Amino acid sequence: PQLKFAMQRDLGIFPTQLPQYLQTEKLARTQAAAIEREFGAQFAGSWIERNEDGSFKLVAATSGARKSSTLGGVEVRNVRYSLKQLQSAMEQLDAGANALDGVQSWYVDPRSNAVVVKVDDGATDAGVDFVALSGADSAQVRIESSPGKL
Amino acid sequence: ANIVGGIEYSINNASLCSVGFSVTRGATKGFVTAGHCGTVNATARIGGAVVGTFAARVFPGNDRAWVSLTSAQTLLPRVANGSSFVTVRGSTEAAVGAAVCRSGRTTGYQCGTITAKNVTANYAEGAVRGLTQGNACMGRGDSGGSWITSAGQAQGVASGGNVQSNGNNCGIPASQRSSLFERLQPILSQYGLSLVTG
Ligand SMILES: *S(=O)(=O)c1ccc(CCN)cc1
Repeated sequence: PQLKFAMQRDLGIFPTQLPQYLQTEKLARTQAAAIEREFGAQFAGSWIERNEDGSFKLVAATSGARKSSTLGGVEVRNVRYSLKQLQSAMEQLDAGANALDGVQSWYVDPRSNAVVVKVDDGATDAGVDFVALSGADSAQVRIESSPGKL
Repeated sequence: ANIVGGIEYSINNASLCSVGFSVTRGATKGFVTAGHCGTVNATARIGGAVVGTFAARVFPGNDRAWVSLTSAQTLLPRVANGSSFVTVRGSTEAAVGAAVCRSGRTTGYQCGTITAKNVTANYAEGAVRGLTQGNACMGRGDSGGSWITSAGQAQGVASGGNVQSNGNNCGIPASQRSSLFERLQPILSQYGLSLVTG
């Protein structure tokens, strides 16, 4: 009820769109492990995504050639790097920081098939030096400017 | 006092934070919140009255803590939302892209979606790993506050974010927000706590 207002106000989810969204949220939860099991070593993550028309969908990425899934309701997206590859780059970044003015945060981002390094507006250079010293493959990492400060 | 997620509490009469969730450790009452909110033994007050003390905390590295309360406190399975509240039904973690909302004494009840998991934040005090990022806005004071789904599944407690000079990131589009929270289950597991549900 009072949550519907917030959902419509902050997420643009109108009452009639609630059921389909909920069905997708549940599907993402119930099928997560099954999707990972199916894509094997080439698994590249899964997430709930909103379509331009307002509907929601479950997307699963793979670094393989697979173009479909045995489980229904799953859109397969072909990407370059596997989750394992991105996770390795992520660990390198953690290690680099463990031994960073301007760098806000970093994380594996399956939706963009890359490890994201957020930096304060105007600190991209700091992000560049960080990635370089970390020894992370620059092709697997993407620097993104972020307003404000952590 | 009534222990509800999202309400304000003070630490050592010096700083402010928001209650995460009512929990129990056997017969002991308590609530989880952010580690950066207080050091072990720090005194927690609600409405000016002492309600408990920080029993344990980890920050940086992680950003978690729980306050052991006096038997007089009233634990409720809720998270504040305006004049009403959201009932806490469980702690099932939602997927990336799932709609989630947070409650705190500064910005109140705000919603967005989970945008990333296992995030390492470069906080001034030191890095904190394993955080979840969402795009609901937040502000100074909301820290330690509840993050929960629409169906009442507790997700975690507010850890930090890219706030602006005004103290919050509600002034920028959700697409540019980095609102981070510490996952709930690892806190419950590390301290042997059970989430109060309804
Ligand atoms: S708290 O976890 O909500 C939070 C909010 C704002 C700050 C300042 C960040 N520069 C820290 C923590």
